[PDB]
Amino acid sequence: ARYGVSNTSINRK
Amino acid sequence: DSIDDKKWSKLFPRIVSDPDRSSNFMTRAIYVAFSAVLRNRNILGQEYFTKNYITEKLKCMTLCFRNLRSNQIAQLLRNAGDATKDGFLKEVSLVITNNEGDLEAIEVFSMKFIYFENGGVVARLSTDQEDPHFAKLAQLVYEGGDSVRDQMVTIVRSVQFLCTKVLEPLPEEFTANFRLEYTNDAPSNFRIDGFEDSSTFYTLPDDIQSATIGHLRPGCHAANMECWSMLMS
Repeated sequence: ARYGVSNTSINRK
Repeated sequence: DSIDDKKWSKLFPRIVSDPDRSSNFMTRAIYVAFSAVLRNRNILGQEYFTKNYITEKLKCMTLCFRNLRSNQIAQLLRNAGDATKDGFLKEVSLVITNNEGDLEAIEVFSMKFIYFENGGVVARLSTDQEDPHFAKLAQLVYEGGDSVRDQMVTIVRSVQFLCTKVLEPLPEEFTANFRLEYTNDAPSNFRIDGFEDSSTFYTLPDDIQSATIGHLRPGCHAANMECWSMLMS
């Protein structure tokens, strides 16, 4: 029904 | 009914029976557990961590409060933990995908929560249909502080075990973030600081593998931590 997503994230390239 | 381990007191509360401390323990639990996952899976280098004692017999790396990048993550995880006080947090999870913003995950480390009414013996109903994690946790009884310590130690050793022996190496490129879900009880207005509202969560491919990491049962809360991955065995 309701979710939250962190603005912070971790990237590997 | 208190945890007398000399090392335990640094990171954790000594008593976890009462609701306030039961909830705060859960907050700390989240911090240390995802710390173990982030470090042992090598999503973040060692420099983002501080070596700690969970107990006299177990050490674990935890997110460093003195580093900007790691402090941000820890704060964000702590915001999620505070939601356990009123019982507004159904699930908090680290979601790994091939590309940023993907719905379908390559790998997930999930912690799912259940809540108890006053007294800490009767489980509050959690639904979408009964939430898949409700039944196991609802059957559980708070068996005192030391059981809780042993539960935490199990989870940390399990995370170490999965990453060292079971999980295959992650792909060269990936994107990792934290995704959460609220309970039904949660007001529309209430929002965990650090998490933007969304009508999507994550999904797993149908041939997904799983492994139970461990469960937590303090006085007035319950949780289950699981690993979902395409990279097992």
